[PDB]
Amino acid sequence: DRKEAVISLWPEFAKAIVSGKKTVEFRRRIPLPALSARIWIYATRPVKSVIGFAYLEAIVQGDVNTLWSRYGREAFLSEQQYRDYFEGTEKATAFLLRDHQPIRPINLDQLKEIRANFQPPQSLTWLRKEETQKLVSLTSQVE
Repeated sequence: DRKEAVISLWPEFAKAIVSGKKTVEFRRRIPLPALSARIWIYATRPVKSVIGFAYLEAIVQGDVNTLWSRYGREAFLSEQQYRDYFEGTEKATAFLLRDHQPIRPINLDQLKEIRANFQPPQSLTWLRKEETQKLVSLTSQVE
C-alpha cells in the first residue's frame, strides 16, 4: 500500500503546489505512489514544514524534451531549472496533481514527534498508517 507519501520541495515550488499553480511535479527515478495517493508537501528551509497536500491523478513516464514541451507550463519551474534537474538523463517522470489543499503548517518538531528520526525526504517517504492518522489529526485551516 502506497496511498500516503511525503515529498520535499523548495518553498516557492511547495507553495505553488498547495495553491494549485503547480499541477505537474517532475522527478528523476522515484518510487511510484498508487493512483489517487495523497502527496504531502514538505517545504524546505526556511519554512521547514508540511504545508498541505495534493492527490496523484496520473503518472507520466517519458523523454525529457517532450515532457518539457507537454507539461512544463504546468510545472512552474523555469526551463533552465528543469534542464539542470534532468542533466545527464533523457528519461523523466511527471506526477500530475489535483485537489490541492493548503493547511496550517506542521513544523519539523511535530513531524519528529510523529516519527522520531523524520528527515525531509530526498525523493519520497511512505507514511505508515498510524503516522498518517497522527498527521491528519494535526491538520487545520490556514490562518
